[PDB]
Amino acid sequence: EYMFSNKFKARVMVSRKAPEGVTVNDHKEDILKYEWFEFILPEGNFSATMTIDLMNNAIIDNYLEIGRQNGVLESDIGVKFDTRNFRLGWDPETKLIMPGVYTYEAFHPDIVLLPGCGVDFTESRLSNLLGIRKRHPEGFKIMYEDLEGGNIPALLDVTAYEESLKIQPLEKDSKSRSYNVLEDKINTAYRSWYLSYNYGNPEKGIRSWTLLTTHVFNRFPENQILIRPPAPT
Amino acid sequence: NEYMFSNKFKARVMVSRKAPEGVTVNDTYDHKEDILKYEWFEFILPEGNFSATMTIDLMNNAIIDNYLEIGRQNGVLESDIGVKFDTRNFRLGWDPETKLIMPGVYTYEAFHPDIVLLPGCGVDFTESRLSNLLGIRKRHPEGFKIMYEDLEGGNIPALLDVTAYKIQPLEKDSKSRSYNVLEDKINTAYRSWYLSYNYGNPEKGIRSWTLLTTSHVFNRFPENQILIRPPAP
Amino acid sequence: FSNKFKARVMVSRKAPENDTYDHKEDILKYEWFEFILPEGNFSATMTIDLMNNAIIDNYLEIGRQNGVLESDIGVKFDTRNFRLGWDPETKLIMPGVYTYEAFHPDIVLLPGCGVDFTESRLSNLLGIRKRHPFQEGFKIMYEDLEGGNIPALLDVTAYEESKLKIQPLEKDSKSRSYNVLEDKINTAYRSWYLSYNYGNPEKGIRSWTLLTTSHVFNRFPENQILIRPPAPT
Amino acid sequence: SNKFKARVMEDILKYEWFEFILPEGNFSATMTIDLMNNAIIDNYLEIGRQNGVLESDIGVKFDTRNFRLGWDPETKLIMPGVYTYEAFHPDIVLLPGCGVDFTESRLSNLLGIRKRHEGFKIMYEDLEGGNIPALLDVTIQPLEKDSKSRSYNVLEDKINTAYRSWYLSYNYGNPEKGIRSWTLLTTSHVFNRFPENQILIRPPAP
Amino acid sequence: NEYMFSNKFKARVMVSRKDILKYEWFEFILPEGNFSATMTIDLMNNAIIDNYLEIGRQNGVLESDIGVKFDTRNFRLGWDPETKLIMPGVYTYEAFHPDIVLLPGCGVDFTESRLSNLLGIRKRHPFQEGFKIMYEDLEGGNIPALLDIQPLEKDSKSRSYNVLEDKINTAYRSWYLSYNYGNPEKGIRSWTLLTTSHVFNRFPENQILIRPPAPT
Ligand SMILES: [Zn+2]
Repeated sequence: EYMFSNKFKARVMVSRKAPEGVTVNDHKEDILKYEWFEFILPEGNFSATMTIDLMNNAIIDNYLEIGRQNGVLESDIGVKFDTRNFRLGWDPETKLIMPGVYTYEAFHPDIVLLPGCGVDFTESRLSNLLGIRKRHPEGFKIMYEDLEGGNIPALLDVTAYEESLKIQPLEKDSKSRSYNVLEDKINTAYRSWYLSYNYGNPEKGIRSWTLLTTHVFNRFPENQILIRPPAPT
Repeated sequence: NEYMFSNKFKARVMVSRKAPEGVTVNDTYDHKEDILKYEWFEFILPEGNFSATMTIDLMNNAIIDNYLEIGRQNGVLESDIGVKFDTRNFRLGWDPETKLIMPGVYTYEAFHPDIVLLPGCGVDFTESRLSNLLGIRKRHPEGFKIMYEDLEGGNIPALLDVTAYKIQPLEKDSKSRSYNVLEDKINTAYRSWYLSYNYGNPEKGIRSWTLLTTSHVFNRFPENQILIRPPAP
Repeated sequence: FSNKFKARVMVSRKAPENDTYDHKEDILKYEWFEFILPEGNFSATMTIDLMNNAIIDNYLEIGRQNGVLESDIGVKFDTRNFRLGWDPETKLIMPGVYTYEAFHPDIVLLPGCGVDFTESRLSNLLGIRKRHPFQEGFKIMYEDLEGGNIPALLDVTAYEESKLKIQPLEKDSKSRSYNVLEDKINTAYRSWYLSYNYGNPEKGIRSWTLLTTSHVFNRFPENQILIRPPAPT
Repeated sequence: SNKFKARVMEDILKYEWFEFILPEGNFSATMTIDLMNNAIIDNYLEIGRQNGVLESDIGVKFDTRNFRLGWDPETKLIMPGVYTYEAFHPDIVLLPGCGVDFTESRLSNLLGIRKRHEGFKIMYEDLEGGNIPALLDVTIQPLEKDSKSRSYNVLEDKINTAYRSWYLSYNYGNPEKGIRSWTLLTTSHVFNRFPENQILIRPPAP
Repeated sequence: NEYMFSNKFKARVMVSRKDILKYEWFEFILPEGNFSATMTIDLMNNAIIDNYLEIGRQNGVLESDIGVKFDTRNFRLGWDPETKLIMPGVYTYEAFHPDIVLLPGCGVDFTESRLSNLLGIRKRHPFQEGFKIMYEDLEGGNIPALLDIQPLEKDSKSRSYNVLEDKINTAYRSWYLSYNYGNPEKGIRSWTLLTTSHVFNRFPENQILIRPPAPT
């Protein structure tokens, strides 16, 4: 009867420590622990942008009670709801985002994930408001492993290319938050459902079983991944 | 009657605030011993078809006009008004460790019309249709009075003293108006219907018998974060 | 001609028939005219600008050349709720200016003036109607708006430097008389909206009228009564 | 096809009729008015300007203002010195010898100007009583020229202007002898080449 | 069919520049979604440029020789019948109707595409089973050159505007100009119909390649 309506579940990072014996040296922390939680939003009829802001606020509210106090970093959040088309300013030769910033235009609500994380909309109605549905329907869980081909490309170090030409990716933000650039030095550890749906394998990736359909809310103004998503105009 | 005035509501507010009829009041007399007297009134708004924001403005202006007539001349402070209609989701920027609103100000975004109350106060919508315009209805319908004791778990958290960030709450606004911080110095005496509905006990709080649905003279306290003019949707 | 209204306005201000003469004995004459607006399908707020322009066009044609002042216009259509900002103890508009928010189209009148909507459809567009079809004809005169006197504004420059000199403002910036009366709280201006809402509910203008839903246009930007009415939204 | 026909042009004055063509599309009233003025000016820049006609004798303009708004009954002029820049209804402004013809056009029905009936031709002689009052030189005499020395076409008596407008003759002309007897008012920078001329300024948008 | 990309089109652009120039057809695919005409035009231009950044650019083709641009402006608005140039010096920045701008050797094909309906460009006759719009079909739709009495031959960043002989018109042709100003019974108007409908601004100084204006 009188239960909660705007709700979803997700798997986030809870702990980030060293091996049981290791002690801080002169990395950061190697052992990572993840756990499922149920996130509850305040009731009401919200738009997609307002729902996305509240969903991100629930993820960060979890990070502030169990995690920040257990060693996890802001660069390890691992679940974010966005609206951008990453890799928009992508260059085929340098394989980096040349403008140095992801295009700040709203295209379609999105799910950005880090390794070991995911979301589950089996008992939720927010997937429909976000226009992300199951193509053929029991169970709706989108994990990091299901988003093959949807890796977010790394941004160019524009401060560096303008020191001469040195093309290199940007490894940290203004406040020294890791952008999670990988060994290939072209891609980022973040994966997004929108990139895997449009740029992944059309008959084997996330598109084969999903369907695209029709300030406290900006705690990381410097981080290009955690920035507040743009609103549709 | 065709002259019923239509836009009206009843509420209980503070009338007096007089130190006990006694002997002395040194510079070390606890003003928690101040005797507080309350009374019921019927408030009438001008006739017209107003939006929810304009209705909230006129409902708040009716509360203040009563304070200017009776309470102001009987020792009641502007920090003891006791009935305010808002649209914000207080405790948005709340931190589970410090237990304070870290931005120092409540998030100035409109979510849903809200009723904020101080101890001894309340509103009554038994003979009024303004609650339907405010999207606050009875779940199981004879009588609709929402009092301070009915908003358990909806206490508004205290704001962080950002000019001194130490980790203490702000206890006065810029014009030296008491924010009504309590013992433990994390929460405030103000309770809100929206908080008790969403963050209170689901089966014992205000949510069990009220329902959330869809529906400068107006800024006399620009300095005070509690009595500030509500944001517009 | 579709849009047209009738109104009684002042036509002459002259002595009965030395700087010792008191101009409270000036002979004042009023006359009925029919004011016609350009044709079209206008909004209420655009209609109000045209109806006031018709009043001024008559003042420039006869009244101005016959000794009447801009303080004696006597018919103005507004949208404000005057006496918002009224204080129950000082009985003045403490902000020193009337609230510039549109509430409902209003009729403001001076002694001896009035408006007649017997052969006019503008009263329906302005949301002002007769409550019963007992007698044909629709005329609202200054004598019917008892209890709808517009309170006077506070002399803020005297109240602010006193620190208390709580006295009404008796003239505007360009030295236009606000027509303040004895007791120095109220004004000779009356409004239908104030008498409708704040007058006697069973004997005032409410008993036979009904409220329903709805720079040449700013020739007196300094005068708080003749200022261009605010637009909705 | 969105088209219409109109008549357009130191001492002698020539006049000639033409057919003006608009680019195809479904446009609003403001964009339609801008295209029709550009079609008039485009005709002046080819046949006319090179033949001794001045920018003070264009003769056809589509506006939205209510000229004579700031009119004073004593001076018989527009005291603000500028016409009120508010949109009231799309209008047709004409000079002597000019006119517009909507006999094959559907653009008048979009501008809310229809015949109560045929054929629909509106000439300067049909707008009797719709003369635009002259502005006031603010320094009691009418302003005779614009900032760039463009004649406002002031007439004798120094109160009225040679420009006539359909809206003024419809609302302030004779109700049973003017343009109102057979027309009806209904509901609906390349486009600003004369910023100084109060008559030729880009019409305001609703 | 179910997983087929919906927002796609085919076009012929420049691939090699070494002068003899070579062109080839490609199929451009847009991200899925229901986008407006304004937002779709930005994605179609990004697909053309993304192809230039891959095939081309490495082979000597210039940003002057891009050759497929989707616009919304009415070029030749500020055109003068005597000087035959755009006297304001810039094309009018008002949105009229989505448009196709082409250079010699280029073209677009909407035979297997639903984007022509969203761009308000339809076939006037179901007689035709294909819908290809080439540079040779836009006769009379040359975009006039800008003034400064001489035409502007390069952009602000030294990009050739591709001004031609006679120094009045440009090598760029547009469907909207050929539709409204070309031969009514011989140009593109005879078999097409006009109907109702930063990474997106990589050439801010180029008047031809500037981001198209948005309606209203
Ligand atoms: Zn009755």
